[PDB]
Amino acid sequence: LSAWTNQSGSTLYIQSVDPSGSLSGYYINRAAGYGCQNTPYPVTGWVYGTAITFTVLWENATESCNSITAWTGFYYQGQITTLWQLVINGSTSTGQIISGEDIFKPS
Amino acid sequence: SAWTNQSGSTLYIQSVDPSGSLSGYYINRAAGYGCQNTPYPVTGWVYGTAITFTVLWENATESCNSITAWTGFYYQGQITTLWQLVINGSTSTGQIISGEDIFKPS
Repeated sequence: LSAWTNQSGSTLYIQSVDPSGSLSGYYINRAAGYGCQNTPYPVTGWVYGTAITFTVLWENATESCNSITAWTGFYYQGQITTLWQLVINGSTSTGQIISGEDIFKPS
Repeated sequence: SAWTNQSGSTLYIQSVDPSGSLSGYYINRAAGYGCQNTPYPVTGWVYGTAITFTVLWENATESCNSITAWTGFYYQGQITTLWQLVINGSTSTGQIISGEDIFKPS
């Protein structure tokens, strides 16, 4: 499979991209200061030429962080540059949606 | 379940796995945009009131060479979301287009 590590040490493990552009994978979070680190969380999304989206549910057999992330970005010059948005369960305001930028390189 | 936003676009959720895995189609009716009136594939996650979904702007009818991802929550009978749209062949995060959609039941 096709592994991509960001500036924070987290890795996207792509298992499959169908001819439809449907992506399936798993993701290990190693970002400082976050729960749900060091264990697999499921991935879904889309691949369309150099454009990509993917989204991780922060629940697996062992740990839950009660939330989801969606990444949106693009493949250029051997890296996937992404903007991500993180929404917590029970949220009442878009002001509570946390955001940032991730750069993934092959690993 | 069907959800229509302020621009008249509808998210058609067909299933939610026990794992929270979301599957459906989406019909874009947003003025000024291509890929209107035809169903696009949806994947995503639900976690209590938290929702992400992503639409590939490719089908057999019309292609717009791009993908949108919505991140949002269910609150007071509506889904409030921020979305990000990335175009095939992009070279800067400046080319990513963004906004807010509010979805109510249809």
